[PDB]
Amino acid sequence: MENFQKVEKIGEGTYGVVYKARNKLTGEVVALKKIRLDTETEGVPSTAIREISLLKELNHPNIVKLLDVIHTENKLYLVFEFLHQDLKKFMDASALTGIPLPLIKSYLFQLLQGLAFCHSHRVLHRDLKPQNLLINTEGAIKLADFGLARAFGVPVRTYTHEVVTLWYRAPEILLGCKYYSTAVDIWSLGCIFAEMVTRRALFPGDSEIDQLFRIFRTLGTPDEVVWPGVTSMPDYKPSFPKWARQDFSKVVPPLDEDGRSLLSQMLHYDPNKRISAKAALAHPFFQDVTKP
Amino acid sequence: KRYEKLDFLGEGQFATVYKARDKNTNQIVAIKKIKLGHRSEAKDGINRTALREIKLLQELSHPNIIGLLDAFGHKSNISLVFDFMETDLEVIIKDNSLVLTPSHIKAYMLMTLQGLEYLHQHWILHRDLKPNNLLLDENGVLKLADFGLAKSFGSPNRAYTHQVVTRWYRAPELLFGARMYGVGVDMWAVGCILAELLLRVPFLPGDSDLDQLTRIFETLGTPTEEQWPDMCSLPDYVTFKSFPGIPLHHIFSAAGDDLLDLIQGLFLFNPCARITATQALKMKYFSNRPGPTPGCQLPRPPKKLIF
Amino acid sequence: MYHNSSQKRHWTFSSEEQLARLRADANRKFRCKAVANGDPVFLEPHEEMTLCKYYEKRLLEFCSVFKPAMPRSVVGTACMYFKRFYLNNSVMEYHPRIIMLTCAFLACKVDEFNVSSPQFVGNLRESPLGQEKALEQILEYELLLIQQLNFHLIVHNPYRPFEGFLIDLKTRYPILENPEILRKTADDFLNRIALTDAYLLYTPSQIALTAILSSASRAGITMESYLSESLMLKENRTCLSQLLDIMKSMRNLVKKYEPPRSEEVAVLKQKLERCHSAE
Amino acid sequence: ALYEYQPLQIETYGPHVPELEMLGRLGYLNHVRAASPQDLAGGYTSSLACHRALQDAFSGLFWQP
Amino acid sequence: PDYHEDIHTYLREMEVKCKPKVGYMKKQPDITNSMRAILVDWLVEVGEEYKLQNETLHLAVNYIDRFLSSMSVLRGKLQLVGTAAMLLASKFEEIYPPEVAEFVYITDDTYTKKQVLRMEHLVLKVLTFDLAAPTVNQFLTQYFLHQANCKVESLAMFLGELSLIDADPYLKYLPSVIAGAAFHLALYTVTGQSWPESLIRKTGYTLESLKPCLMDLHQTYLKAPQHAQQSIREKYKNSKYHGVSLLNPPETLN
Ligand SMILES: Nc1ncnc2c1ncn2[C@@H]1O[C@H](COP(=O)(O)OP(=O)(O)NP(=O)(O)O)[C@@H](O)[C@H]1O
Ligand SMILES: Nc1ncnc2c1ncn2[C@@H]1O[C@H](COP(=O)(O)OP(=O)(O)NP(=O)(O)O)[C@@H](O)[C@H]1O
Ligand SMILES: [Mg+2]
Ligand SMILES: [Mg+2]
Repeated sequence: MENFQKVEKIGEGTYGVVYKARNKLTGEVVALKKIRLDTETEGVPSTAIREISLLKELNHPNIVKLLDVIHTENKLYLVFEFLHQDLKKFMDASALTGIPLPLIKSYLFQLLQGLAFCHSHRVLHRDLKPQNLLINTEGAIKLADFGLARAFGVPVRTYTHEVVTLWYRAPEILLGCKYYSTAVDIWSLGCIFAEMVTRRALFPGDSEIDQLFRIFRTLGTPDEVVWPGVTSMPDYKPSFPKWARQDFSKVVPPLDEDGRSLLSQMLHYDPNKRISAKAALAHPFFQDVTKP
Repeated sequence: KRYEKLDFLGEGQFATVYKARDKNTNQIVAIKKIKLGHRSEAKDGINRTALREIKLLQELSHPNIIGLLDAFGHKSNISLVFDFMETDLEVIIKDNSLVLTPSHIKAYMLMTLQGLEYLHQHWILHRDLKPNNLLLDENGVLKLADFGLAKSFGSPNRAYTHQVVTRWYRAPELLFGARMYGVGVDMWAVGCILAELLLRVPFLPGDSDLDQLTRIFETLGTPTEEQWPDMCSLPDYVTFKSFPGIPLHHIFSAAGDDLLDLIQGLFLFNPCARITATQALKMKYFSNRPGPTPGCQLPRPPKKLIF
Repeated sequence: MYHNSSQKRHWTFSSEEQLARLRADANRKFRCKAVANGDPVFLEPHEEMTLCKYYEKRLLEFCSVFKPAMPRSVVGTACMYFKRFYLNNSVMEYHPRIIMLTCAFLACKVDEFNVSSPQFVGNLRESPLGQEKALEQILEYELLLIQQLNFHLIVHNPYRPFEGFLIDLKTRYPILENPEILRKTADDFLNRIALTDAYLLYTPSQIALTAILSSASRAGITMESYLSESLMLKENRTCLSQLLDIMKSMRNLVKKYEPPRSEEVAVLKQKLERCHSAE
Repeated sequence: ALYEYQPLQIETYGPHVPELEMLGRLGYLNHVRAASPQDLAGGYTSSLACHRALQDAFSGLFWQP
Repeated sequence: PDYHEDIHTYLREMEVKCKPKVGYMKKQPDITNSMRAILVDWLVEVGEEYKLQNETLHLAVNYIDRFLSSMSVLRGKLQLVGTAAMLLASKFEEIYPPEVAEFVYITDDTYTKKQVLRMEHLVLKVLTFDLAAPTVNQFLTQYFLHQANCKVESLAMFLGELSLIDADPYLKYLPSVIAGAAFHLALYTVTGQSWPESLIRKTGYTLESLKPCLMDLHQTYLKAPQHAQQSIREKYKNSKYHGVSLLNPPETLN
């Protein structure tokens, strides 16, 4: 643990502090997440335990590399590959001009490949947001922040406090469903795709009810025909306003027919009918993808 | 040579709270070190919640409001010095060892209401009132804390970010998405805290905003247009089933008549008609016998395998 | 509220002599520091005051065409921050341009005018590389600026007192048929007040009432009855005398204000640029 | 020891401001913008804005540093 | 799910890499199989007390078995190993794990909280953060999609949990083989059918391959009432699990 020289402090989150550091013996720039195991009345945090355990098995080009884990008496160091900036900063800086369509398609293809690897390894990310997607200078994008990640070898129950940010939240979670599924990650990825296309959030709601109402306004109020079983959801109220679905041409203008069809498959109300990650990887939208 | 870190108090998303000594009078203080957050906010400057807390607490001075002793900051990281608070109301509520006699509840309610009246006279809404935000000291003085959500009200056309309290103590007007509100949002949370003190459990523990509204209407009745003149105009209003509601004295069997009247006033569905802190302090409940407990007398908080 | 504010307790001074003493003290402290480090390059306090006035005007122009439109409270807060900072500091230590940018940034953050950093720096009339450099400088100087204000961020402006006085006039003063025609001129007078050091010498309510009465006097309307009867000052003539004395002092302060001269500003800017590279 | 309510006594250094509930009876509300039904639903009345404006106008008016 | 096959394949890949060392039991100088069974029964009791999922219990048993395959643990610290592994499994699997105070209170304060913390750290270091291990519960869940009888599923869970108590016959079988055997035994016991052909083509396990573990599981089911550890039977007697522990096991299995 003397092998790294601290260059600066990248940022500090809920439980750990991330430093940008240099590998003294090799010269590789890395990120050191320091989590003080002292001051902990429960042990290694469950979020850290799940993150490290799931990230050790996820060796993918489009998932952040966990190079090394250092376990010390009262602290724990995680060595990650270093990426210069994330997608959120990239679109914040690419505002007023727009990320190009080929770059959008390449980024979405890489995200779907990483998510397909995650789901084929029974890993549910559950925290897909632009601030959690890290890009590099050579044009790669990698999923990161596996703090909410869960293994779904057995069904994963929904918990109110641990949940993705409201803008990328699936309506099944917003109506009080009991179990997670691979559809919520697809919903978040579709919202991110629409955000990249339109340079703004698809559903920038402020509350749970407001988020649900924006979803209903953009996609139409759900009846049992589109989502069988919706009327028996725990928080479904019969008097919900009956908005009508607006055509996707004004939802995502710059996207073409293939992109709009793919996006509408990622935004199905029924989690069962929502397109899966690898089935999305086999969409005509990605017939011409070249990492730029 | 100003503060000697001697303990770790707690950890949170916004900041890390630890314990220190002033090295001048050797006073015991709680230092809140503000985190950098995500790297995407590294170009935003000092944390807005920290600035809000500093600016609001530098203009207030009441016994029942947490005092900001110092706001020294390293240019990399800013730290806020508060008085050290021994515990809070949530620990006392959840602690089964101690008993909450009516005088204890009356004293806690009185300290909360006096702090809130001072806060509301300066046109500031706390907006994050909950039992763990009502801290206690060794002398048993309740202080409102966690002013990160607090903001100044009164001036029209000042609708801002949608920061709201946890749903258990959220007023129904906020749950319906109200942008413009007054002291009623703190008054409903005060009524919820009183209900928690009387029951030792959360009064309306919904798991979602819709379920929170469902529980509120099931317990206190779905309000009509007589008791809430413009209910349907709120941006996030939805229609609910006409629940008759439980009579108050059934929920609170040990409560007296004056306490029942105070609870009814705090839980009025009309935010304009809901009783203010000044109105609540003039109520008969606080002037009835017995008197509030003095702050000094308030309570302070399987098998082995043979191998 | 103002009556128990940090602005009243720490940032309202009895006379302009105290302000001049503080600014000369800051200049002397900087000169002592620089000479202890290792003569015609140092600027006298009056030259520092001229440069401060010019850069406050520049800050006002920057805030005037800001996108999105700044509320007037934010602009007032930024100007008050600039005045308070350069009361106890020297322009030869911190460049007034970056300090005014930092004041605008802090005023935006404090007054809940939610704008992101790229937005604020895009309001600059500079290249994107220069925008990034200025952003880094602002971020560096933000906490120092918060230091020099003693962490007293709430600033009370005369605009809300002006509105309240207009309401009270419309309600309890039927003699004045319509106080609305008093608005524009009073607003102009307020801007003139903002140019002087009255914000550090008087309360916001006194400033707003002074603007209102000056606007009325300009229009040939007098409200001695408003002060004597509506404000109930007929029972206490001493307080009324102090109030008119304060208003006349404010009017004299406005009358004696001298805007900077363009060529003098150019020479002082050249001197400041030279001095900011000799430390 | 029983509790007896005592109002807060904070000096404003200015003219007395009328009580909030009496603002309509004194004609102050005729010169302020009326609260919308959406505003009234949340508990926001024009009386609050008028009272705040009056208190700001009268705060510190008689004070000298 | 179109990824479902992949998941099963992936499970079959990691159950090999997460298997405990067979024959590790005789290299332990102090602890024997009977007290391991007692420890597993106590873990079942704890799961009942705190209403934990069966996946937590299976994961804790796997962690214990992997830990004991590389470290020698005295008979006094075996229960501490069980408590730390149960805490780790709760952290990995539960929505919110109980605080360590409840994990030390259940042991009537045999070990302090610091001992639990340190042994949890040691278990994590030995396991090298490899905690996502396939269990009999996961393979049984994967198999249950090819049926649906509630009683059959409950009794399959009961037999799979019985497989955890005994380490002598069952440690040589992978979780997939044990899950297949238990599913067949439940199908025989309740509905009288056999190992479905869809499962043979899915997993590649025929009847002859499952036969050894199948006969071991049949004997375990037959001797369940006489077995010294009875907490699983009491667990499954409740109406929640449809009362299949008190059922009559088949006397013959063809
Ligand atoms: N004035 C104080 N004195 C002592 N301890 C304090 C004080 N203020 C806060 N704390 C402690 O700091 C810890 C951090 O909790 P808090 O400040 O609520 O962070 P949080 O978890 O982000 N807030 P919330 O999400 O609203 O519960 C608490 O658990 C308290 O024990
Ligand atoms: N491999 C990495 N390369 C570069 N930056 C990284 C890497 N890992 C983490 N970071 C940065 O570290 C910061 C904090 O990391 P983390 O501890 O995951 O916080 P978070 O999960 O983003 N915040 P929260 O969810 O609010 O607790 C982030 O803002 C990332 O930008
Ligand atoms: Mg995270
Ligand atoms: Mg708190």
